[PDB]
Parts: sequence; structure tokens; C-alpha cells
Amino acid sequence: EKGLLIVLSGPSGVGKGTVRKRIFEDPSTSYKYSISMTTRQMREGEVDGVDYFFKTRDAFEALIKDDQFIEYAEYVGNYYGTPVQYVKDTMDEGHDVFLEIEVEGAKQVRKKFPDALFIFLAPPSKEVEMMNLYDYVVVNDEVELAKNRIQCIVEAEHLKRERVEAK
Amino acid sequence: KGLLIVLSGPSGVGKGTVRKRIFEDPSTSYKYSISMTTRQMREGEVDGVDYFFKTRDAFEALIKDDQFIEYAEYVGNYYGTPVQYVKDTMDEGHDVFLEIEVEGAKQVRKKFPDALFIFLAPPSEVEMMNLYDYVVVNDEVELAKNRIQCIVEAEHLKRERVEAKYRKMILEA
Ligand SMILES: Nc1nc2c(ncn2[C@@H]2O[C@H](COP(=O)(O)O)[C@@H](O)[C@H]2O)c(=O)[nH]1
Ligand SMILES: [K+]
Repeated sequence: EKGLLIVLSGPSGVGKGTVRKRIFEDPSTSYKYSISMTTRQMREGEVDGVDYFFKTRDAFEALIKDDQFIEYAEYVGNYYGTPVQYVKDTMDEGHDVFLEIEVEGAKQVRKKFPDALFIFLAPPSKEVEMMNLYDYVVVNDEVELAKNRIQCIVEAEHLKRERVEAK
Repeated sequence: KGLLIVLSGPSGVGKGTVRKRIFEDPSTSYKYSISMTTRQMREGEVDGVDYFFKTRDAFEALIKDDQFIEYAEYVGNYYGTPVQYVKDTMDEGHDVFLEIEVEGAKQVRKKFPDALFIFLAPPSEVEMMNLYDYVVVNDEVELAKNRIQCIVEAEHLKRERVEAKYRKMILEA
């Protein structure tokens, strides 16, 4: 059966990168990561096809026109986006794909992947009002706790009657 | 309000054993709905712990008075979920847990369409799974318990529930 698409976001600085890293460190599960494309200049120590696929702005816009992104956004004059083909093929192989996107991107993703798992990482306890775009809300109080919560969510998704029924 | 959690599934699948294990875990926060039954009490069972044991007369008078969320006949005996405990306990904010056979679960679904329905499946039925939200295989008791636990945790993390909390809190201030 198809792998899940798992989409993690949250406000900038909430710690989504740190939580994602811990999740991918967990040997109980096996996730695949999408390498994003960007049009920003490559920095010291970075490798094309590892940190990012680095593209010209014209190439990125050609790819947008040909509908080759699940989602994209422009930040300070540079585009960033998730290529569609890798994610599609990888899910078709039966692997769960675990994406990190910026908050407003959920709407774009959900149009193409309505049954994806959308997880909003929230800071500990108003602009956080963008959670309405998401399926689940997980508080990043501590990295280990946030990871465990996300792992219950993904585990539960695998137990969903729809999946098991079709199976 | 707390969640209504419904564990059901085919006869002999091990609903009782898994429920038992769930409530032996000190980290389990749910409150168990003690059912009424008209079957005879068995060695080791305690009235008001395992079940509220009732006569058929009393059970039927309670049916007539609409005092059950659900009830069913199973191998010649009545079993049912008293309404007041579930309503009061959910109102207090506690999750309430039902362990019931499949006909009773259908009645619960009609009255509580947003309840959490978990179907306990044998390690080996497809038609039976239709109304349910989740399917958990009873391959082993500890494994089944843990799966149910992460399903309930995930339901507490649903955005609709979390958002409603945050909104009430912002409006309150
Ligand atoms: N519908 C319904 N089934 C119940 C209730 N309580 C127990 N059962 C089910 O009745 C069956 C017989 O239980 P036992 O007689 O073995 O304790 C089990 O499958 C159990 O899940 C109840 O309150 N309602
Ligand atoms: K019961």
C-alpha cells in the first residue's frame, strides 16, 4: 500500500527542524525526507542534491508553470519548494514521507494530497491562529515529548479503519 | 468534555482481556463504564466491579425507562451501558471507556456519532469494521493496549479539539 505523507509545520522558531531531526533519529520508524529546491545561492559546505536542489529562478518558475511543486513559497526574493515526483514515487514504494513546510503552505499541499497528515507544532503556553489549516496540534514543550506525540499520531494513522479496510 | 472511547469487535477476540490490561496500567487516565448484565456472576467476579449484576425484570424495566446508552442480548443474557455514569463522567472532563459487543456499538454510534470507535480484530469481519474509526489487531495483549493508547493520545491532539481549547482561553481572558 501507499506510504503516508506527513506534513510538519509551525511558526518560525518553534523548533520544527529539531523535532524532525529527533523523529528521523528514532529507529522504531522509517521515514523518507524530501530534498527541497531553492533559487538561493549555495553556501559554504553545501552540496547540490544533498542540502537542496539549487535552481535558477527561471527554472523554478518553469517548474511552477508545469505544476512540478506540491507547494512553494518565495522568501526574501528566493523560491523554496517541494518537487512532486520524488514524493509521489516514494509513497508509491510504500514509504512514509515526512515533509517540513512553512505554515501557509498546508493549503497548497492539501489540495493535491487531501489525506496527508498535517501536524502543527505549537510553542509552549494569537498569531498561532493558522492551526486551522492543520489536522493535529503538538506542543513543542520538550523535543522528546513532541517526538513521541507525533509518533502516536503517525501510528494511529496506520491503524485507521479506511487503510486497514482497503488492505 | 472527555472522549467516549468504544472498544468492540468479534466474539472471543479478547476485548475483555485488553480492557483489563488497559485499566491495570497506572498511566491510564480513562474511566471504565461498568456495565449491567443479567448473566450469573462467576467465580472471582465482584458485583459493582466486574458488572452491576441485575435480574431480567430489573434490566427490562431499565430498558423501558430509557436508562441505557445501548443494550444487547449476548448468548441469552442482557448486557448494557447505564446512561448516567457515562454522561456525568464525560461532563467532568474524563474520558469514558466502553468494552461492548458489536450490536451495542451500533447503538452507541447512532447516539454519539463523534465517539471514538476502535475495532479489535483477530490475528486471523470486513463488513463488521464499517462503522469503526480504527482497527487494532489483538496479536498480543500488551501490543493491543499500546496501540489503543496511542489512538486515544492522537484524538486528544486533534486540531479541532485543541483549537477549541485555545479559543475558549483567549475569549475568556
Ligand atoms: N453491548 C454490550 N456488550 C457488553 C457489555 N458488557 C460486556 N459486553 C460484551 O458481552 C460479551 C460477554 O461478556 P462476558 O459474559 O464474557 O463477561 C463480551 O463480548 C463483552 O464485550 C455491554 O455493556 N454492552
Ligand atoms: K463492559
